[PDB]
Amino acid sequence: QVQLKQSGPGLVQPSQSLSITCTVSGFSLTNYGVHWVRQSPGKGLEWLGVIWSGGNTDYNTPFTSRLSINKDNSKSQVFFKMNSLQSNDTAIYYCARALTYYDYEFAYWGQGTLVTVSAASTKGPSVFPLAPSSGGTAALGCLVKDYFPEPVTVSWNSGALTSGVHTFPAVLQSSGLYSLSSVVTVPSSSLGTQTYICNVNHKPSNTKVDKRVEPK
Amino acid sequence: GQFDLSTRRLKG
Amino acid sequence: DILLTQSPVILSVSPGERVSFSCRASQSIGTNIHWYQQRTNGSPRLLIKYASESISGIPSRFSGSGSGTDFTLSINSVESEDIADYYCQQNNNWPTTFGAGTKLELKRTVAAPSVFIFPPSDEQLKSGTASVVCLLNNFYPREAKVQWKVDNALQSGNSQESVTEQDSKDSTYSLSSTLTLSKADYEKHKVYACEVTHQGLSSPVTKSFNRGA
Repeated sequence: QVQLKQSGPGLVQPSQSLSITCTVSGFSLTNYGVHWVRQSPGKGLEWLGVIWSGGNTDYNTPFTSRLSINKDNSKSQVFFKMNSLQSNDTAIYYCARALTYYDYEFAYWGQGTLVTVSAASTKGPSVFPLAPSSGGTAALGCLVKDYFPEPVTVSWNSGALTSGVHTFPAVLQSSGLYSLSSVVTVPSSSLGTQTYICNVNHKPSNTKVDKRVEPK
Repeated sequence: GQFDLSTRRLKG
Repeated sequence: DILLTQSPVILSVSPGERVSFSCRASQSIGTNIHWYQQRTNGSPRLLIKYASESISGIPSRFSGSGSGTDFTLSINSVESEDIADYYCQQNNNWPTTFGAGTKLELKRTVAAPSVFIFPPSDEQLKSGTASVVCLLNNFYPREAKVQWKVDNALQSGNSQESVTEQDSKDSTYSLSSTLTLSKADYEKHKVYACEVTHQGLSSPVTKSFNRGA
């Protein structure tokens, strides 16, 4: 069907430029316009601009100077580029398509790209087990500690395990590095029969870790 | 009232 | 630019009840308004187009009405899966603008948390830091107290809490309190306990371990 997939999340140094690629499928870029929207803590949902079927571009007023949108119809790719980023440009960026070729009712969205504007350095996380040791139900999880920037993705058993999974929001430590736990409750009788692995992925540092969690 | 990047939800 | 004002900031209802979301415009925009849903860690989902028109795949319990400056999104019977934020968008006037959004919370019966405590792993101790974790699982309402004690010494300032958004199935919350100590400090003590206080508990619940069993 109709899909929009964006490039991975990333760190951007202050005053530097942001670059996101939207790869679409289920339709041709020559038939539909592609819009760009961001979502920030300070401004909320904000329409940035659009590239139309014929290649024309419109940019929202406060972005006309630092925004630039190009595309490759053959490769089905839209290229987003914004210059001289500051702290308040930290947001989640989306590419989106409307219901019809000329409109603005955004029926299809990309998964979003979390952009962090910071001078700090990218750092992969360390993953430690939360080993189980009430009433036939045991709890276990993974501690994902000391990474930057957000986000990190955690799944269980390659996606096969979802029931009872809680992945907590990341919290900022005094070191300026993030940390989170991801838990899951399982039958205790399965602890000897089943294997439980948290699949941790930190795209910005290309850190990819599978952590096996066993009772101590 | 503000958008939280960590959860993509409104918080305060 | 058209200013879109959504009210209230937060809406709290029970399942089965009705709910209206208000979106007011700084000037007339006819019926050029669209509505969106945003679930936890998700992208916006188009609910209604042009004030009242239906969208493919959206449950019939969603509907919209209004024209001019006053618009309303409605859910005739809320389900737990409706837990999300809701935004409005105008496109009568360039550039298109969005409202600040309304949060939808669900009420439910009181549910006491299940508490679990996790000692630091031997793998972590090699780095010179100890993270003790306390898990409060599937509870309601959101308010909870976690009190850390190390050899009856009250811990303060050295813990952090994180709370999930409401679950889409049982409408509950889960909490994690993480106590962070140096390896030296952790090895210098024995009894580690977290005491949990919640409305669903008639008494504070304590989960403890002794270092190295």
